[PDB]
Amino acid sequence: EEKEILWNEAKAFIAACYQELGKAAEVKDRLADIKSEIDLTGSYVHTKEELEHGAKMAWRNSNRCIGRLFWNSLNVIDRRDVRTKEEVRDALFHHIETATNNGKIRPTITIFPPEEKGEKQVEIWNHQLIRYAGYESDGERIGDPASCSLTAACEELGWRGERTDFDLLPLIFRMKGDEQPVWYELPRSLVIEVPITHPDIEAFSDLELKWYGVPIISDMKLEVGGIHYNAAPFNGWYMGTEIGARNLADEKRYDKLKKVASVIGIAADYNTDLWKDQALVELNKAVLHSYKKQGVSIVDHHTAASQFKRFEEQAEEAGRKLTGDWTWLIPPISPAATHIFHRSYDNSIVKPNYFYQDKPYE
Amino acid sequence: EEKEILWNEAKAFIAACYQELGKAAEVKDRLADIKSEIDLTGSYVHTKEELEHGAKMAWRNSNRCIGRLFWNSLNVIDRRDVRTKEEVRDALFHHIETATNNGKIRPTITIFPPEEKGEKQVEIWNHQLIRYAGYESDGERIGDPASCSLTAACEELGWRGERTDFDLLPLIFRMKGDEQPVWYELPRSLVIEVPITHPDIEAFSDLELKWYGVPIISDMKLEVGGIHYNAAPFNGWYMGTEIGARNLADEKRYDKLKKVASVIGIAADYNTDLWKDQALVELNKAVLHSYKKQGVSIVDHHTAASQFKRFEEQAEEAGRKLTGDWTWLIPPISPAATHIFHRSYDNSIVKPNYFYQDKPYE
Ligand code: HEM
Ligand code: HEM
Ligand SMILES: Nc1ccc2ccc(CNCCc3cccc(F)c3)cc2n1
Ligand SMILES: Nc1ccc2ccc(CNCCc3cccc(F)c3)cc2n1
Ligand SMILES: C[C@H](O)[C@H](O)[C@H]1CNc2nc(N)[nH]c(=O)c2N1
Ligand SMILES: C[C@H](O)[C@H](O)[C@H]1CNc2nc(N)[nH]c(=O)c2N1
Ligand SMILES: [Cl-]
Ligand SMILES: [Cl-]
Repeated sequence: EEKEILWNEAKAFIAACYQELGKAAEVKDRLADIKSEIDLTGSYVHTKEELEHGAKMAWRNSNRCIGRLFWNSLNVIDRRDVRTKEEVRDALFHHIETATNNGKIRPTITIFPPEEKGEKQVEIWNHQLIRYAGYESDGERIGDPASCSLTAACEELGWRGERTDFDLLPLIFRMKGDEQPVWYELPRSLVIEVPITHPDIEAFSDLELKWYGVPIISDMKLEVGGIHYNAAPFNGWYMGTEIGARNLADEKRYDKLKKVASVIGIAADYNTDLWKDQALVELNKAVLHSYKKQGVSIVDHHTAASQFKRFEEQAEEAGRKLTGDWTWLIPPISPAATHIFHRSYDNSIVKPNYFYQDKPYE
Repeated sequence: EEKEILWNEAKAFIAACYQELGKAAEVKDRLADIKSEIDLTGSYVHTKEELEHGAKMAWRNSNRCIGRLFWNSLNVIDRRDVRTKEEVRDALFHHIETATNNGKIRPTITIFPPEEKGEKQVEIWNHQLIRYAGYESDGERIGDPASCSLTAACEELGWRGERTDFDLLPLIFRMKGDEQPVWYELPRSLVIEVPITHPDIEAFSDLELKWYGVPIISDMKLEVGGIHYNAAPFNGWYMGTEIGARNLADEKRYDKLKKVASVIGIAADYNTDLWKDQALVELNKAVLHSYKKQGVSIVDHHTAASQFKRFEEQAEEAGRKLTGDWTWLIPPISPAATHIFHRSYDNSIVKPNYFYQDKPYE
């Protein structure tokens, strides 16, 4: 059954991929080669062209992603050759460097060897390569609550955080054959951070807020033609609301809205004053302003939605079905000011794609 | 088949309704009476108790409604007795008066005779009893674009609007047996309107914005135990975002955001300035402030969401399933600041309920 599942996905993917690459005539010979290889070995190996286009298709098919217009310019790094933890570490370090690109962020994915018999070759524990630690003890809350369980797992392994609100978590990953993951402190020279200031309100810097420049998601599985790349970190650049409306705003995250209201000089006493809404707007203006000022790529939600409209238009004229998750595509502020809010989307799952997978801690 | 459909819904409704009213023992005798009546007449007549509780249940089951906490205090007016257009007119006038209640809005429904053989007894053309007209000709846009087709239909019938941006549409409805609806101008003494001013920004009154006090939805069908009340206008009070984030903000409605930005003294040139977001917040603060100042009931979206949380809690402890439409329950501004955004809802349709129906014009 596993072999049949693999072969079916392989047939679907190779046909579609080669059609898009104008290589339709080669499909017949390639599929035969694949069928023999699966019969012989239980699996098959993608060509570099297949892997690159597959990672791109998977981004294109990500229903929840508003940034899909740029799917075809994804920078794919093939690291199926790594065998050692030093190599994995250095590949991760390299990804941070090349994706960051001095602030001019390059959308990038680094692809590690895939699962064999469902057996992982490399197992990355980080949610993102750059992420802040979180602590909770005796009612005391420090840093990012969403990082509490990973932080606790790191500290089991001999890591110790400084317990600022912005401790950088180490890289942590496990190799096939090892019972325990290893961890490495991030070289600070690789990590760009942005202090949050406001264009008009000088007092905003009193909050001493900051965020990291590049979100590099490292815990999703890339699936391409029935091959499972559980370890394949990728990045784009941030949409501002991700930071200003969620990471810094949510009560279960950094929960900064009351403090924002105070520094912008409004009362936080009455729902009818819409103080949360006003605070959200100013914090979000601050985030966009700060990233731009530092020369780190970012997009606002209006521009992002305009790009997504073009993605919809592009899909139609290319004759491809559009899929999307309305509930995630709408931005968490002024959603009705975007075209997204006013239409619907088919939420069917199409492969290649990126998928959630179980945490190895917890 | 129609009779079977009716009887099945009747059985389901009477059982549930009488359970809730502690009248479970009476179900057996009532259902027999109903079965005979359907056999004899093709239909059945609700008791006053059944009708009142049915209209309440239908509100409770409205998946898209954030205001459901107060479902049980709905004021039900039984007008199944009306036979003439003067009576219908006067009932509609009465509803406006009693619901308005000098600004202290009473949630109210007036129920007219139901469809017979799918044959309407009274057919109301208005979307709401109080609503502004809309005009479009030679590129010239006046009033509410969403009212353009009804406005045009009214003007076919000899009505003429003054062509201000806030012309009150007349009541328009058709009686069984008539080929044409009749229309009646609304007495202005019945209609409360609210001028939009801002608490801090004096210039806001330069926009000369206003809205009506009470939204009285008059084009949905109430269904109760297989009986179709196509004519049954109802009202609550507004949630502020309905006016400030949609009616006055949408590009296809009054489209006021650029003008709002100008009077609050910000540029409307760059997406990254989040000028639409800031304008939306101030316009919405203005709406809430204005209604409160005039003594007309209104709720903000934060308070409304807090009430809805209590509705969820109430449903659970009463042992009732909760149903909801996430995409409509989230407010169109700062949705992630409400608990609604962070959970999911079962969107199953449960009866009694309110339903859309085809427009008799267009
Ligand atoms: C280039 C800039 C990009 C922008 C501005 C962008 C924007 C976004 C945003 C705002 C989200 C919602 C995230 C959340 O609320 O947690 C998202 C989700 C997502 N994006 Fe993108 N994205 C970009 C690039 C990429 C790239 C390069 C990939 C992969 C190759 C990708 C795949 C996804 C996926 C899989 C999700 C869903 C994650 C989940 O379900 O939790 N995006 N994107
Ligand atoms: C008491 C104050 C009330 C508030 C604050 C409230 C709030 C809301 C809001 C904000 C909407 C969304 C409307 C839109 O975006 O177009 C809504 C929808 C709805 N409400 Fe309520 N509501 C209230 C009372 C009522 C009453 C009295 C009924 C009927 C008895 C009702 C039934 C509905 C229905 C059926 C919808 C869906 C309409 C549609 O699909 O277009 N509500 N409510
Ligand atoms: N700009 C982008 C691009 C791709 C992304 C892909 C994934 C994500 C994060 N999605 C999950 C966020 C999350 C999940 C669970 C807990 C939590 F705190 C936060 C953000 C992205 N941002
Ligand atoms: N406060 C309330 C309560 C109940 C409501 C019930 C219905 C509505 C309106 N829902 C449809 C609005 C609409 C539909 C179609 C076109 C349009 F311009 C506007 C608003 C309500 N507001
Ligand atoms: C938190 C919960 O999953 C919620 O229903 C969804 C709604 N839509 C979202 N949309 C985005 N972009 N990101 C999110 O985290 C969520 N959360
Ligand atoms: C306009 C379109 O129907 C859109 O998908 C929905 C989204 N959610 C909504 N929610 C509310 N409360 N009201 C609306 O008109 C809409 N519009
Ligand atoms: Cl993030
Ligand atoms: Cl309305």
